[PDB]
Amino acid sequence: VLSEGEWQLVLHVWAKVEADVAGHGQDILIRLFKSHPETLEKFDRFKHLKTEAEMKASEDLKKHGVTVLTALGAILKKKGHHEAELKPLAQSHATKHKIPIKYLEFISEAIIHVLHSRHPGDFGADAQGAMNKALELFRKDIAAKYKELGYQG
Ligand code: HEM
Repeated sequence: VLSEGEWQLVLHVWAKVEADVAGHGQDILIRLFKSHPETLEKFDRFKHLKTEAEMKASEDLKKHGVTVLTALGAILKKKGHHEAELKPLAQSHATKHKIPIKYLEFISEAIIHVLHSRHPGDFGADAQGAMNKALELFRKDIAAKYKELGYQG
């Protein structure tokens, strides 16, 4: 678990993301899709995309990015008390979307990359560590629901 001081560093860095949710969301998805191409194949909605230029021009992609980051931001602000908001996402991703837990690890690495590139010399190592912990908490809990259903993969 995180300490109050660590949760503060997490929510403080999330304030930068909320200033431009659509922007940070577009950068995250593209970094994920370009770095791990297998993840894009999981989206029937976006699989027609082939180049970064095409991904950059898609308004629908940004629309879903905002949907995703909005849901994530709501979870982080619960400071660990996310049981209710994590259940439906675990059910939908494990059984309907067929998303491996490993992909959750990928998306977590994409967030740290975006924050550093977009905020040069403004994303501290202390904050990076706090964000790491919050994301690992989220993952551990997700995997617990996945295992229950019979997935966890
Ligand atoms: C921080 C990570 C994640 C969050 C908070 C998140 C959140 C969401 C939300 C809110 C939706 C909307 C309704 C639903 O639950 O089905 C959704 C849909 C979906 N998610 Fe995620 N997701 C995450 C990671 C992933 C990853 C890693 C993949 C794939 C590699 C993925 C694939 C999908 C797909 C395929 C859908 C439906 C897209 C569509 O056709 O509209 N998600 N996700």
